[PDB]
Amino acid sequence: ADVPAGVQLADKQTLVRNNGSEVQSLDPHKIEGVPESNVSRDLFEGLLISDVEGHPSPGVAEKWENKDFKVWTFHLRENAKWSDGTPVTAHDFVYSWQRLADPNTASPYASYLQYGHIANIDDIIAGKKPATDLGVKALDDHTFEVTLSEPVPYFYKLLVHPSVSPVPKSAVEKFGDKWTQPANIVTNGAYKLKNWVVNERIVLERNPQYWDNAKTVINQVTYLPISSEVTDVNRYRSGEIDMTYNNMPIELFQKLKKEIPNEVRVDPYLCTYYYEINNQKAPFNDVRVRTALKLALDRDIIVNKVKNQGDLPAYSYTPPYTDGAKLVEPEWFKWSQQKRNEEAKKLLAEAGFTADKPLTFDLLYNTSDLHKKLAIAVASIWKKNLGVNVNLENQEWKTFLDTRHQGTFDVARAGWCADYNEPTSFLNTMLSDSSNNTAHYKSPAFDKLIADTLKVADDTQRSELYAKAEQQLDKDSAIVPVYYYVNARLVKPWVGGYTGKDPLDNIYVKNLYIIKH
Repeated sequence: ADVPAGVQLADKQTLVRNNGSEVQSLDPHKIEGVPESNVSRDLFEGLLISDVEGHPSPGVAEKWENKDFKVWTFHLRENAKWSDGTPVTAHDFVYSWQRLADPNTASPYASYLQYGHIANIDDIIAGKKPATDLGVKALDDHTFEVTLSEPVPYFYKLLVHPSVSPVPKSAVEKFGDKWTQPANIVTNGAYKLKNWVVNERIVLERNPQYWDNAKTVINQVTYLPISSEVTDVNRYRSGEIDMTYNNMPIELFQKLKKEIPNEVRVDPYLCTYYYEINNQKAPFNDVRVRTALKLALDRDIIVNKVKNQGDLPAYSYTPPYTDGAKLVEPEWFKWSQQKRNEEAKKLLAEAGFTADKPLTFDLLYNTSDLHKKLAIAVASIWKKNLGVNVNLENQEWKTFLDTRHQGTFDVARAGWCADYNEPTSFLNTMLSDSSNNTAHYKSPAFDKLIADTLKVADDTQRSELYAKAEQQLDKDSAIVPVYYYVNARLVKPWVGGYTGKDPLDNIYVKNLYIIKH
């Protein structure tokens, strides 16, 4: 943390943050969501980290170079250590990236190594080559060298993500799936795990071995798992919580902007809220059905009337303000809702559905006040505009994500946030073979457009290709885009160091501080 000259620090440097739900895991190779990553950034540090404004910056690597954007060499700082005092080395990175690639680990982010195009990853994921063939090596204890199969000028931007953080081999091998318990875990970020009570709290304490420990100010941070945005706001206003999670309740938000304006933080955020259709399950394998659902949803009602929190109606997967996005707004988005409704009714009528044999399906969402209220609104809208019936189903976060990977669903409430600011952070998740493809969308045309982006050495050709890949996704109605999120949350006046400038919202508690109050 960089405490401004003249700020008076509180005697007690503790923080309580709501984290939206109980985490899937604390193992960097078993996680894929925002709540998981929130805790992961305090505990495990990779090659690079985001600074307080989101810029990729030195993490365990103090400096790095690249040869033709294909061979990347990372110089690890000599004093990077784990919480047990042992050195973090390039061997840790070699083991960890191999463990991420290994199919036996079954990471949801195994494809992150495909997104960076590390040599031999496709064969490794497919079981054709052992994980030890991955294009990574330790040239010495403080030098990690990554070899890619093609030039990737933005490669280093990927490296702030939890999936490419180091994990301690000795703890993993000795304790298996209990390596992350407080008595066994070993961490290399600013914090260490103190307590973990499922569905109650995660408590982290400063890690004195952290190389940058002298600049850490907060001594203890607690992450809560509250999925009700109403309860989060209530426990923030009671004094328990210092920073809510960044999902705001429809019940209270308008009142909050009038009651505590300065605490309501609203900043750009590279995330898209959408309804994820399971493209492999009939009748959702029919484009007419998916297009009808996409067109009949009234984004103006949802975004401006039922939610009204500053979000922008969406017509694509990649947010249009992602660095490198130059998207073509489709003609259907400019039409009137009535015109979209008739086209939708027409397509479902064409698909075989009638008043006596209507389309009925499930709408799965993770337990939440906000998602439940939006799903009820969406159900009413679809009922009124298209005559379809939906059965709402809530599931807790960890179970919800497993369901989407299993494909045991029809339509699911979804949100994707960028992991690095470049359109492929979104687009790569729709590749046929992506470990993140919960839409179960498989388009050889889409795959080809993205493969072609690194075969050119020009930004304009790349942007044009991303635009066409989005048009392909749209023509197939792989998803139902709803809105581009804003990052809205409450933060107490005494929490310093939170700019809201990072569109990825990669917060590190090591950068915050509590002002005397």
